[PDB]
Amino acid sequence: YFNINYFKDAASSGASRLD
Amino acid sequence: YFNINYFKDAASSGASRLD
Amino acid sequence: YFNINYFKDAASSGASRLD
Amino acid sequence: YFNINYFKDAASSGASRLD
Amino acid sequence: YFNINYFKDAASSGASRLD
Amino acid sequence: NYIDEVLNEVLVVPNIKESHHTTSNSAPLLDAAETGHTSNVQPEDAIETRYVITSQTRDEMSIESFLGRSGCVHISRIKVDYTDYNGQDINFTKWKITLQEMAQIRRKFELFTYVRFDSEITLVPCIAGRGDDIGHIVMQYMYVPPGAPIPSKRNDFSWQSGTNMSIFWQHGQPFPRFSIPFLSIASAYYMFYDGYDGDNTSSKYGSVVTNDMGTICSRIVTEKQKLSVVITTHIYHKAKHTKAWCPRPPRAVPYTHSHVTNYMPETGDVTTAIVRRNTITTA
Amino acid sequence: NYIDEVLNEVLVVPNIKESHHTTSNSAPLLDAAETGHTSNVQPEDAIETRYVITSQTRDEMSIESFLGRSGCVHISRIKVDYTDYNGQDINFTKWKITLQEMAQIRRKFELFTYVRFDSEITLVPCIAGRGDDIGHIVMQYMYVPPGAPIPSKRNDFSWQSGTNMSIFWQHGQPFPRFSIPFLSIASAYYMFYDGYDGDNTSSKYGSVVTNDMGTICSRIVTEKQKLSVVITTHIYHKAKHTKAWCPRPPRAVPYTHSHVTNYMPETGDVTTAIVRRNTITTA
Amino acid sequence: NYIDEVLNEVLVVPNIKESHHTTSNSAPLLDAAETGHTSNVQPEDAIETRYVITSQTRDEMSIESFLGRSGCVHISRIKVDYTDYNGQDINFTKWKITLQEMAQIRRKFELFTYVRFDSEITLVPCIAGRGDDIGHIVMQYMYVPPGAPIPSKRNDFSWQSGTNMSIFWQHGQPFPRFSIPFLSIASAYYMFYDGYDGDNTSSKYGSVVTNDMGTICSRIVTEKQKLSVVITTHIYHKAKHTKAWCPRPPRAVPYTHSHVTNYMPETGDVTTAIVRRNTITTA
Amino acid sequence: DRIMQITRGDSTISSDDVANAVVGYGVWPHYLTPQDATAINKPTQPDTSSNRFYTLESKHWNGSSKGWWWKLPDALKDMGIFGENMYYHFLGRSGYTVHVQCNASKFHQGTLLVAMIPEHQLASAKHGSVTAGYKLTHPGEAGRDVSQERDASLRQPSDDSWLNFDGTLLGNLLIFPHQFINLRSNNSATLIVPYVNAVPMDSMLRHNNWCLVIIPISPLRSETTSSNIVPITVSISPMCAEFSGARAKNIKQ
Amino acid sequence: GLPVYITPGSGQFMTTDDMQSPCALPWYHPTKEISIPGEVKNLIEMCQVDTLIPVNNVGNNVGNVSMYTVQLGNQTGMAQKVFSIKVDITSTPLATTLIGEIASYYTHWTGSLRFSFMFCGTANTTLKLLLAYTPPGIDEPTTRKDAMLGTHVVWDVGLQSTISLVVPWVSASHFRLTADNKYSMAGYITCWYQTNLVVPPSTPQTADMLCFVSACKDFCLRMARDTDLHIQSGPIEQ
Amino acid sequence: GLPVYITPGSGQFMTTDDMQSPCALPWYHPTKEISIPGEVKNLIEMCQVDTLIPVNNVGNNVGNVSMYTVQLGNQTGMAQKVFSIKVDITSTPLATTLIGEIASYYTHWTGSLRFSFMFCGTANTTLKLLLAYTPPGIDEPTTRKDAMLGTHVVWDVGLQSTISLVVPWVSASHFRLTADNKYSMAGYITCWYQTNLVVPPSTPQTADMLCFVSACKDFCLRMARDTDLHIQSGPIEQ
Amino acid sequence: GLPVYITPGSGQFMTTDDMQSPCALPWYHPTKEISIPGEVKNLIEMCQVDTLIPVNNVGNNVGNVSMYTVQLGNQTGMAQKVFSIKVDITSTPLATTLIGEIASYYTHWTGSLRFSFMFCGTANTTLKLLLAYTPPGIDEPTTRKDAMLGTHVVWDVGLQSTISLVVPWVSASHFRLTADNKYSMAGYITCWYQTNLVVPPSTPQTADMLCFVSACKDFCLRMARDTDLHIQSGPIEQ
Ligand SMILES: Cc1cc(CCCCCOc2c(Cl)cc(C3=NCCO3)cc2Cl)on1
Ligand SMILES: Cc1cc(CCCCCOc2c(Cl)cc(C3=NCCO3)cc2Cl)on1
Ligand SMILES: Cc1cc(CCCCCOc2c(Cl)cc(C3=NCCO3)cc2Cl)on1
Repeated sequence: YFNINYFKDAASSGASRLD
Repeated sequence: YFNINYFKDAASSGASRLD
Repeated sequence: YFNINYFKDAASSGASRLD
Repeated sequence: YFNINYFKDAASSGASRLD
Repeated sequence: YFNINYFKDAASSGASRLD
Repeated sequence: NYIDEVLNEVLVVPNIKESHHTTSNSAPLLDAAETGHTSNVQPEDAIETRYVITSQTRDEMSIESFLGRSGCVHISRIKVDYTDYNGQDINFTKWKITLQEMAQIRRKFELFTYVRFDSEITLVPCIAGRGDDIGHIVMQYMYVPPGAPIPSKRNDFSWQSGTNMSIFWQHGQPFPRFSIPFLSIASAYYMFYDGYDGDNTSSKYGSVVTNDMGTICSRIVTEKQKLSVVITTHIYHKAKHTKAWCPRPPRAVPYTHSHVTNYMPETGDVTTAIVRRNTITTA
Repeated sequence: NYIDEVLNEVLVVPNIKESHHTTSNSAPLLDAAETGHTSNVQPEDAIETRYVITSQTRDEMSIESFLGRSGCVHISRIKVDYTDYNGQDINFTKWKITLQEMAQIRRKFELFTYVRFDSEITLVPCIAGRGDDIGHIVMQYMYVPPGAPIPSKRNDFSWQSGTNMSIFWQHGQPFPRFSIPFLSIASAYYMFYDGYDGDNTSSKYGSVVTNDMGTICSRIVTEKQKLSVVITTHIYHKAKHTKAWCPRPPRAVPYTHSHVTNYMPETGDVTTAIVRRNTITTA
Repeated sequence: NYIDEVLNEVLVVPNIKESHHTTSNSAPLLDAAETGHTSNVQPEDAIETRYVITSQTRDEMSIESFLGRSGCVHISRIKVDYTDYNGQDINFTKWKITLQEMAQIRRKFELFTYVRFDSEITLVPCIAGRGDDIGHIVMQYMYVPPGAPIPSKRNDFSWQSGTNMSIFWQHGQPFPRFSIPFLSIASAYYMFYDGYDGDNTSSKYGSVVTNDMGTICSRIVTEKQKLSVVITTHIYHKAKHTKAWCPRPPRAVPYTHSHVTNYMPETGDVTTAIVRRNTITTA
Repeated sequence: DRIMQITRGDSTISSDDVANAVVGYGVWPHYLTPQDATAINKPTQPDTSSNRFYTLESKHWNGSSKGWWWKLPDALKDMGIFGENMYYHFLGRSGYTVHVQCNASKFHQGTLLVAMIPEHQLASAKHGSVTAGYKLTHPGEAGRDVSQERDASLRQPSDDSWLNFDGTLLGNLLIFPHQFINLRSNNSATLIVPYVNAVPMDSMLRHNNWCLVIIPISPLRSETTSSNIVPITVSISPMCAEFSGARAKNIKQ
Repeated sequence: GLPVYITPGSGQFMTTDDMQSPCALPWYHPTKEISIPGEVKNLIEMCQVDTLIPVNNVGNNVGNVSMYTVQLGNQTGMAQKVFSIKVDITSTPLATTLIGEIASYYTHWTGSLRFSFMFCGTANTTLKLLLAYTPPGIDEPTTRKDAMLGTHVVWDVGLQSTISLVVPWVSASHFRLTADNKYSMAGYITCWYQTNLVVPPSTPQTADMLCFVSACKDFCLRMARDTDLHIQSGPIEQ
Repeated sequence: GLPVYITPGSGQFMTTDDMQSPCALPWYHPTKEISIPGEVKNLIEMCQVDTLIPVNNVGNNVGNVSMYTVQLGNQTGMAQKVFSIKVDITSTPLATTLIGEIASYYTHWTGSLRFSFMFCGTANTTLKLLLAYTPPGIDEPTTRKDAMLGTHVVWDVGLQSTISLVVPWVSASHFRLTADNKYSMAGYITCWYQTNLVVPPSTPQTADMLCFVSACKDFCLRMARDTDLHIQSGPIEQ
Repeated sequence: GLPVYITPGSGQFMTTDDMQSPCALPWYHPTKEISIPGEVKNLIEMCQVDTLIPVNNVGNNVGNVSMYTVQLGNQTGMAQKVFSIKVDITSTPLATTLIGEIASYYTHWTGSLRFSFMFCGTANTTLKLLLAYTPPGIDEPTTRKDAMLGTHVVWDVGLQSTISLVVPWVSASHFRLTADNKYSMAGYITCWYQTNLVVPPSTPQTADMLCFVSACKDFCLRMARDTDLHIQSGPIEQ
């Protein structure tokens, strides 16, 4: 389960990723 | 996540879009 | 979102349709 | 909506079927 | 229903499997 | 479908075309209403109309949006007692299954002879505190079809519901709701009837010989509390997946009693909505 | 499947064909019931029937809709004490695993010799306020199979459930529910039995030598409170995924005690549902 | 997989084949157990067996269903004070990270030398009302690894958890739960150890030189209330995704203290579960 | 045709008149399968020498008769071989054939209801939680009731018929495998019955799986000399008997 | 599990919502639905059937039937006037009508409307009335000329018997309110003599005309609301 | 996460709902299910097996067995009547019957029904009864002629012995109520002598007939409800 | 959002449930898992290893080691008996055994079992015991003949030294209870002299035999529960 930005804005999202 | 108008009527929906 | 008769019986369902 | 045995064990499930 | 590790980390997950 | 259904444009009305003048023989404006039929004349016929593309749906004018709306049909009340708990016919309600026990909505159906539907059903308990603390007042609603043991009093053996339906609601957790199949031995619910129980010149006659469909014996499970209360569990009802046959003239006289038509008020002259005019000449 | 299952048209009954008269030899209406078998005669045989396409399902006439319904089988009670907390055999309940401890539903099964099922199980705690404020009364239910340390009293060491099941419910959060595998060393649950413990002319004989399956030792975790209470946690039970073997005649005599058949009332003559008639001639 | 996993038929046991008689040389029933190995003899070997197709799974006999069960390992307690709030070492709990502080489950592991796992973890706060109203008692649990500022008292600066974990639970909202990676600098958790701190004839020796993994400093955030309380937040623990190495003989002597083996009771003779017989001749 | 012939051991039974035969739950009795099994030893299966046609003690059919029962695993606790193998083994499993003979003349009138019953937990005659005694649900060839008298000190069952002895209106009893003996058509009654029990092989001593009942419904009525006695004789045949869990030997009681 | 956020509206109850509910009585197969002559599917249908109009909306008449007839009289004068009513379909005399009774269940109405009149006169009798629709804007006309100026229909009584007058839809707002509103004023309709009522010998000289109103395919309603025309100043007993 | 709305019914509890529940005792592999002769799957089955009828529903008889037999007598008169019972399958004497006992678990019943009678007479004995089903509409018939007029079956006692009488389904409402209801009145069935009971010499002159009732493939029930025929005016002890 | 219904069980807590939980300590990469000789995966394994049996379950002996040896004696008489224990694997002397200790963690047990005996005698010494398994049904046998009648194994002491006796599975119920239960009584096992213990000159005349019990591949348990064999009538300090 993931990438389901339930919210529109980007500022709202999980902790980013890593690379 | 989106376009899941959980409700029937159109009056009920998120803030429209932009174009 | 629709036609997800979460319940078994038919008596339980949304307001019917129109045709 | 169905056959989503949210739980592992079989003892936990809806009322069986008919056949 | 399964393999939906709603959480990121692995330490968080159901009881493992069997094999 | 979507758009048409989301935009609510399913049942659309025709538009008003354009007309020109007519110095012609056939007079559409003339028909003989005695045929019992209804005229078919339109704007375009009578006048020199223009051209209006319409956009009004007759969606909300469907027996389902006309009927499919929740309405108070009963207000179960329990003025608890702690003095005598149990006792015969106490602290538990029971009420005969019906609609005619309360207007506005009774009105509404009665617009048709026969009707059929799956019913929604919702319970709105409201706990009035007559004490300094209401505690945790659990509740048990259930349904007693015919012929079934209707609780004589509060803890019968019938509140075991080994094979009956009992919905439970505890203060906080939301309104109980559920739904129901169309319950009738008949293909449709009889809103009316011109039948009787029998030849007994003392038999019953009405909507009613055909509707003994239940009753509801109630219960506040929790046991004895300290500080009193009074519970008022409101019963709303919605018609989902409805059909209707043979429309009738609406009601204009305030009824009295259910399963009957009777209007004849207690003394007061029979009153109706019609207003009086001084003269027909001026409106 | 859906339609058939949603429309509930899985098990449909045949229709009644059309008949004509019969001035013929073989008489289907004549059979000898002594064969112990059952007649096979129908409408169409006996009369000059018509033609009715049926539409009644025997869905609700399935051991699963006959059995699969929740029923009170026990009412755990705890009249708390604050005076002596803990102490031996207090403020914690324990109860022997069974059904025969309460009718209506006991009745229902007993309709069959053997039975098998996964059981639903639900707990309906109701907190009666005997004080001016009930606080936060947490709860611990759990299950004590054989042979296991059954709490002597309230805080044993057995309430650690290091390897047992304990469900926790705190005032507000909904009814605890859960389910369970079919627990028997046997391929089916013995509703009855014609066996004994042994040759000991003092051995046990019944449904019961074969059902020592538990018990339930209870607990109200929260510690000492100020204002008293009494808790009544109702135990409902539902049979899901059921099978049944060898039907039996229903019960007509009010029982007494469980794991036994015994009817013989205390003095009162044995009473049954049959009613008395003045005469066979008029019904 | 499903079926096998849903039906729980993953680890199945072999069946018992059929045998015939043997008037032959090689005697399987004879082996020399001094080899330290274990015999390999079966039913089929010793008797004239039949044929039984088995159907018992050794699923529930897996280090994960043996271990993977929640167990009380600690009962944090806070007898609040309103007189002196804050003060040193008050109204906030702290407790050393471990298991051996409480039996039944301690028992269970100890069955193996080494162990490894991700731990579930659940908190079951229970608020006992010693007042006429408990208000809104918020709570803060958190974890203090080594070496970290452990709150001296109630509002340190460490309750800011700028980089620590603090779970918050407010009366009503459900039990706090969460999980955790396997925390050890070592490839596995040492249930035991035959090591010491050092050569210091005063060094530490046990499970313990290797397990300073934390502590938990607690807090009831809400500030000063009027009517007192006592909070008892129970700490349950479950082992998910477990592995075990080198089994050991279970424990038969009631321990005392943790991180030690010591049994030697205070005076009382060392007691064990073994029962005494009059004679070997009759059981 | 009504005539019937049955051969079970070294024994055969005939009947020049009958009301079919009945197979309990439409299943024919047979030997246990390595699927449903559980035990591990090779069962001893006496064939013929065991599952043969044993006839019990006979009884009188009275105008005062009330009814009599026999419990099967038990009725042959003495019947040679079968009834020894019973006592020598822990596990026993077997199905039966019940031949109920009762003749009189075509000038007689009477009706007997015969029925077998899986797990026939009888009720005690006395109110309470005291269950019937062993020793009394273990009568033997002889059977029980008749319309007899006895100590009420004994944790004695219900001699009560109409309630089915279990307290179920007899008459619904027709649900159990059965048939009647209407002296005007019938002569016998033949029940055949497989092994019913939640376990593959039970204790032939502690547990009686099948229970058989014969109940006079319409009272015997002749106009003859009461010198004319019309017995009722029961004959039984273990079928597909299988035993196992060999050892010492229990004891008679 | 699924990290969810409970939205504001959650747990509420609306007498107007489409949601599913566990059906108590699982496995129930309702009585089949036999065939029944005449089933409705839309209020509209009922709205298109002409129901009779109370117009003789006058005093003692009112509780009786007459309350439905309009007698066409003598008239010594000429070019005299018969009656008038206003179009606002929720206004006695209109209201009570199958239509009115209804419309009073919705907040807004629209489209054309149909008024039909019938001569319960005689056969040998004759007449010619002028009916008119005076759109919203001014006052119900005091005189015929003034009213003839707008929308109308001359009606020749004859072998036919029924003249149907259409009421076009004239409005600013695509839609009108069902509730009394100065703005959404639909106007007036009135009837006058064109000629007279002539009857040859020994025929009565007064006769009646019945009047009706059915809808037009124009027609349509919206915004359901609870009615006006019925106050249950009860309760209702048992 | 998922913006969700908690619906009205949420958190409730229904003794009649299909929902899943965490199974305590994870990883448990239940005892296998061995084979067992005779397993049911539908009440119906039980309903199709004829159970005996208490009909001699009379006084002292009732607590005994006789309560099941009906002796066919003398009858000095001729064309006399035997008994009657009413069809409403939840009405003592019916009720208690495997069927009745059941039906009383559901609110509604339907289809045909089967009544069977058996002669526990003699061999040399003879008789001829007339059984009849008097549909709902009137009163249980006082006389044979009156009853013979409707549905019936003449029964010739002979080498056979069992006559089975069918009770067609006559009703207005596809379905009938199981509960006593004047409307859903199923009617009466009665039995009379066609000829007599003749017995040659030295044979008794009274004899019995047993009667039974099993269902028809017509049959079907619905709307489960808790029974009538059993009041646990207990409790139940230990 | 998603019209949801919160089900009964919701919000509870079960010491036996499989559910996920936010992991505190995000981004933590645990110490690698090095290789370690001998890891278990199933209790079973432990159950198949023969652990020693306390059998000399007698008085003063008990708190010592002897409590494990069984000295084979003189025996003036002949055909005399050695010992007995009962099979119900949760019954001292059994219980405490790696197996027993365990089984007491589950509610039900099943399959065959293995008893092994070893001669700690001498080399020049000789003997022959008869061991027997007396299935459930009767009383532990008073005499050898009586016991020899059922399941047994004659054991010839010789160059080998270990005789292993199997305990077939005889039961009605596929499964037995681990808890003391008259029903689920597994039976008894006993040992007697077949011949004697003969020893040539200047060898002791009493010697011991050790006994053990390991499982069979038959074996299997279920329904986990908390143990019997350990009461923490503590607490536990610091
Ligand atoms: C006229 C007319 C209209 C109707 C409709 C009848 C619909 C039945 C009422 O439905 C309910 C039922 Cl069956 C049970 C309950 C119930 N509430 C708590 C327990 O049972 C509530 C309702 Cl509204 O009947 N006559
Ligand atoms: C006859 C007959 C019928 C049954 C069925 C027995 C089913 C077992 C009861 O199931 C429960 C269990 Cl195992 C535990 C609990 C429990 N509640 C709180 C803790 O444990 C409740 C039930 Cl209903 O047994 N004999
Ligand atoms: C022996 C032995 C066994 C273990 C296992 C140790 C597992 C660590 C305990 O896990 C917890 C942690 Cl790290 C934190 C909290 C916590 N609760 C509130 C704040 O932190 C609770 C538990 Cl059970 O250690 N020695």
